[PDB]
Parts: sequence; C-alpha cells; structure tokens
Amino acid sequence: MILDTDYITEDGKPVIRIFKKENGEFKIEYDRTFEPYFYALLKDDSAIEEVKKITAERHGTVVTVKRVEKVQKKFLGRPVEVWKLYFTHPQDQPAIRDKIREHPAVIDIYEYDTPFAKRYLIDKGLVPMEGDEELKMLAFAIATLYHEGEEFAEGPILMISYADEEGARVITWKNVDLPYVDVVSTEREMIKRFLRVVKEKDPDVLITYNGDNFDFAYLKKRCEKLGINFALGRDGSEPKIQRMGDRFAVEVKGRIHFDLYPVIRRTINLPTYTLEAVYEAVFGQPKEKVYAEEITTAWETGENLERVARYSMEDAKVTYELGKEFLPMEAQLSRLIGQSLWDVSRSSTGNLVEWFLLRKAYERNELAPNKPDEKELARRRQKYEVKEPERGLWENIVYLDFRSLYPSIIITHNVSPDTLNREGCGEYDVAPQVGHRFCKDLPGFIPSLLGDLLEERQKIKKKMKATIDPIERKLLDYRQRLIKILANSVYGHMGFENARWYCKECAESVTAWGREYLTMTIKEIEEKYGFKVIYSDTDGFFATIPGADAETVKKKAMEFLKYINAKLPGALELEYEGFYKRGFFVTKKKYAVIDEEGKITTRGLEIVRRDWSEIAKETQARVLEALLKDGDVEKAVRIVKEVTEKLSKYEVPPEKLVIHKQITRDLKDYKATGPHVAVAKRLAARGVKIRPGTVISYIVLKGSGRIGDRAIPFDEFDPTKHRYDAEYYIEKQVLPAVERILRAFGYRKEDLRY
DNA sequence: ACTGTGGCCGTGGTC
DNA sequence: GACCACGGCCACA
Ligand SMILES: [Mg+2]
Ligand SMILES: [Mg+2]
Ligand SMILES: [Mg+2]
Ligand SMILES: [Mg+2]
Repeated sequence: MILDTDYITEDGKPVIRIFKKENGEFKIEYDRTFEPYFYALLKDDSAIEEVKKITAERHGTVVTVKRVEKVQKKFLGRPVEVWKLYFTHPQDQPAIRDKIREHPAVIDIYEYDTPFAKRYLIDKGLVPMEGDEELKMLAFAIATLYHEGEEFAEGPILMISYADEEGARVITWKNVDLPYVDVVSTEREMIKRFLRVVKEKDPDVLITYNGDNFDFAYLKKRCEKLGINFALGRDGSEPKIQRMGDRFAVEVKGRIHFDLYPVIRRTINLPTYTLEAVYEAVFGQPKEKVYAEEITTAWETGENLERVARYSMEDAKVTYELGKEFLPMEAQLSRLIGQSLWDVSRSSTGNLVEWFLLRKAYERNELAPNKPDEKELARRRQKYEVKEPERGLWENIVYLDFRSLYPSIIITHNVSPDTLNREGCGEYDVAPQVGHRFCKDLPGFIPSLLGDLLEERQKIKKKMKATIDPIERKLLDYRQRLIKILANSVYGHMGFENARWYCKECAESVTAWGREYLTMTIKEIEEKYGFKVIYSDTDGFFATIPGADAETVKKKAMEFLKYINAKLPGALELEYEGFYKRGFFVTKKKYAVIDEEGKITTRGLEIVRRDWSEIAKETQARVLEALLKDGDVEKAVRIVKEVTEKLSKYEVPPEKLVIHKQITRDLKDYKATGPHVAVAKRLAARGVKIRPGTVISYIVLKGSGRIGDRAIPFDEFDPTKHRYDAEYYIEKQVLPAVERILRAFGYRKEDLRY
C-alpha cells in the first residue's frame, strides 16, 4: 500500500521517494530516473530547434531543456501533435515556462504546473491507500500555558497527551497522581519522552485536531527555543509546514498527519467546531471543556491539576476515536481520487475532481486543458438565477426520484467539451431550449469516465450484498457513496469557473435536459396513470392517486416505473424511494411527511432550531403529529389556542421558556447589542467570564421597551418576584413556530391565539 | 477558497 | 419609516 510520495534532490537532480507499507513493513522506494516535463503546441514543427535552445536562470545556474520528443495526444476530441519538453529538475519549470510561452512559434504550453510527486503518482499509475494493510494510528494533543498579551508559544507546553488502541496517557513535568499520567522533570524531557513514544510505536498515522495550525506550530516554537530535534519523520526529518492558500498545513514524512478539523468541517455542519461539539455531534456523549485561563490558574497554584490531566487525556482519547471513525472514508476517497490521504483530507471534492480528471486524461492520452487566466475567469462569472407545491393534507404519497439525473444525462447525450458542436458527425443530440448539439459518433471524455463510475458503483452495491465482513461492507459502502458524490462533482466541474474541463454549454444543456425529463415524467404519471404530483424539485417528486388505498398507489406506482423506464432514453432511470402514509407541503424545500412506522421527516421546517424555546418546539411537534399521525387540522389549532392561553395565564413552566443563544465573538466586537448580547454584557460587568462560544440561557420578563432590558438569565429567575412576558412567548415564539405550517391550511395568525 | 464562498430568509435595535 | 447587524435555513463532501 502506497502512503504518499515526495522528492528530494541529489546533485541537482530529483529523487522520487515512494513511502509504502507492504505486509506490515514500512519501505521507502527511490526512483532517480523520473523526468519533469510539460507539453508545447507549436506553429510549425520545424521551430522545435529554436525552442530547445530557450534558456533561463534559477539560482546561480542555467535552466535548459534537457530533451524533447514528439507525441500525439487527443485535444478537443481530435489527435494533435505536441512537443513533450523534459527538464533536469522540477523547479526548472516555473523559471523557464514563461520564456517558452512568450516564444512566437509557441502557441501554448500545457500541463506545466503539476506538482512533481503527484505527477509521479499519475504517470506511474500508482494508487494510494490500496491494499489490505492495517495502518497503525496514534493521536496526540497538547495543553499549554496561556497569558493574554504573550507571543504565540511564548509560554511553555504543560502536558502532552496521546491515545491509541492501547489507551490514552499524558506526560507532564508536574506530579499529578493519576494512573494514565507519566511525570518527567522538565518540559524538555516531556517533549523528548513524546518523541521516544512515537518512535517506539512507529505509527503510520498521527491524528490531531487543528494540528495543522496550533499543535505542530507550538511544538515547533518550543523545540527551537529548547533546542530539540523534533524528528517525528520516519526519515529523521522534522515536520514540514506547507502553505495551502492562506491556510497552513503540516506533514510528517513517512507517516500521514491526519488533521481531523478540515475533514469534520466539510462533512458535518455545526454552529462552532470545538472538539467537544464535534465529539457530541458524532458520538452523542458529552465532553467537558477546560479553558485556557483555568488551565493556567491550575498550573500556577497547583490546584485542581488532576482535572486538567483528565481534560488532556480526554482530548487525546476522543481524537483517536474520531480518527477511527473518519479515516476509512477519507482513505477510500484518496483511493478513488488517486491522491494522498494527506491531500484529499485537506481539500473539497470540487477541487479533487481535477486530480481525478487529470489522471483520467493521462490514462486516455488526452492533453489536459489549462486552467483559466484572469480575463477568462472573468468571462466565466455569471449571476445566480419551480411551481409552488400543492396545498392541503395528502395521504398515501410515494416519492420517486432519478438515479443520478445529471450524470445519466451526460452519458445518454454524450455531453462533453470535446463533443460540443464537433463538425462532421453523422449523429447529434440537441439540448432543449439552449440548442447545443453534441456529437454521438465517438464517446466523449466526461461521458466515458462517468459511465465507468456509475457502472463501478452498481458492481459495488452488488458485492456489498454479497459480503459478510462488516468492515469490508462498510468500506464498499463508503466507496459507492463517494462515487455518487464524485460523479455529481464531475458534473459540477463542467460549470465551475476555475475548472480545466469547463464547458458552460455542457452544464446548461444538462439542466435543460433535466427540466425536460422531470416535467415529462410528471406529465406521464398524471395523464396515463391518474396520479397527482404534489411536490417536485429537480430530480424527484411526491405523488399519489387522489382517493386511493395504499396498495393501489404502491402497485400502480411500480407499474409506472416499468412504463417510464422503458420509455426513458439510455441511462435515465426513475426509482422508488419511499412510501408515506400522510404528508403536507408548504413551500419549495419546506414540507413534512410521516413514514408508516410513525417516523416523521421534515425539510427545513425548524424542529431543532436552538434559537427557540422548549415551549415553541413542543407546540410545533404536537402540531405535526395532529397533522400527520392524526389528520385533524382542528386538533392542531386547538393545541395552539390551548398553549397560548396556558402562557397567558402564567401556567407554563418557566423552564420551558429559556432561550439558549450562543455568543459568537468578544463583546467588544459586537456592533448591534441583541437580547442575549445585552445579558452577556451585563454578566461580564458582574464578574462572569463570557467568551466566544458561551451559551446564554435567558428568559424574557414582562415589560415595555427593549427585549434585552427585560431578559435575565434563567439561573437568576425566581417565580415569586419575576413575571415572564406571556405576550412575547405567544406572539414571537409559539405563533411564529406554527404560523407558516397552518397558513397553508388557510388559518391566519389571528385564529391561533386566545 | 469550508477561522471561507454562494443562495433564501427573518428579527431587535438605532437613528 | 429606513436601514443594519446578526442570526437561522439550504447547499459548497
Ligand atoms: Mg497547466
Ligand atoms: Mg493535551
Ligand atoms: Mg501547527
Ligand atoms: Mg501527462
């Protein structure tokens, strides 16, 4: 199994290293014969000699074209003759590529900015993370001594914690009597102890959380201060800082630094991304947070240091658990993209798509088109630009959707930049409305690879059902799901402004075909099957037979699938997603349906909005049940009049009136002072410490004037000298919760209260 | 350019 | 009345 590749330099020449793990053994393969290159397209094939003589300067040396060779690659669908230019060293290219491009006889240059070690992976057809190899993993965290006004890492590192399958431990230079704590003399001997542990365990993977920006940079600054060779690399090197945009990232040679933060940040969407919040979201169990000022106070007074020891241990432990949870998916992703786990764990699929396409382009000898320049990226920028669902309560609803609508469209009509308006074909498909014509004589680049992807995904869903190993099944699943994402990302790439295979005509052709096939499918189910489509968005629809039992709907639906799938061209295929006993649809992307087993599902309808109070969420839930499990609209509206009256009589437990709002920043950085902010500023003066991330649990008291002036914290609430604002919780919590739901039923806000 | 972007919204509060 | 800061949805894996 290939972990990664880099290169070093021996006497000015590049030496590819290939870090590998085979049969549980770590190996470094050296390749001293791989040559950097890029392509050039010339006005006349005779001007090659003058191009060979183009020189530049890097450092105190002359940059020369080592050698050239004439090759034939596909470009815009047809074979072309281009000159493959070779050089001595990777770093030669950025110094001479502009001189070759500025040459008059050179029309353009291609594939000139490919990182040398990633180029090696593609040309040699190597795939990271492929094989059986069980990777050894170890996670680690640090706890430091902060003081406001100090430079970064000016204070020492207090504790270092690690965690693996053998447990979680902490190393520190103050005596803490706990069985998972090892005590050393100094911060120096602590960092040295950590280095020994890592060398001893020899992990393939080091897992951090924000290690790219905090942990390694702190360990670095302390190691330079204390003169420690922080030789975490398997080749004796120190961790290496790479800059990815304004972002910083850290690699450890021979291992994989898996920083969880960039992976979590694009897989789940949370208000803030603390380790504790992420562990909560992923595993449901809580994690206590000890703050910088608390850790500093504890270290200085020696009090409650065991609490900081447990927090350090927990940081490591949950980071190892998060690592075991999220690495296999990312490993499958890198195997699919054909790039390193280090790389794919730090980039969005919209950008990983180009690496996948670029590998496909090499596999099929297709000259990759260049990324756009500034003027071109300007012309590609275009401004952002469906019938409202049917009102009422609907019963016996089925949802039918298209299997990979946009990918199937690309494959069925051979949509691709290299097929758009290709002259001299005998068969074209014409896109509705936008009129673009795509050749059908030869398969296109994008459709051909999208076909292999969709076919692969189908094979893997079959092998999934024929696998008893739950580990193997889970990895197959990850692969199948990522394929679906990658195919859609390939469609999206065709519309991306910075995309190499950009093609606006291809993209708007695909949406045009999508609208045509969707409206067609709806017209067929209503006209020839008596269905009524209730709701539709892009690639699926809800529908039922008006006035029909459940079985008649389900059976007649499966018949429509046989009918429409036969009528549909090519890879266009409709499928059956689910049945729903009842459901109502408010507006686009806002609806509620109930599964026969009772499980209710909702689209953006607010149900966990923490912005809201328990009294409002409760009423919303009860209204949904009376609407979907009971079908009584009047029972729902009765519930609303019951709760609004119970609030007005001060008969609702104040505990259900607490509004939990998160403070996002420092109070000094708040321009508009809202109700939770006004409580936070009031608490800060009384002596409390508020900080970015604190939660304010407040209640609104009865009064005129600003809401913030009547808001007190709930632990400050006394039911005998405080009266809550019943009108506020009626008109601005419960009624706004249920108004949009019951406006689709013709009930106006004035019909829901007292 | 996922300690960022894009789209839709709403509300508390100056001025 | 007019406008803004600041949050909540849905995407971006
Ligand atoms: Mg290029
Ligand atoms: Mg720690
Ligand atoms: Mg760092
Ligand atoms: Mg190539």
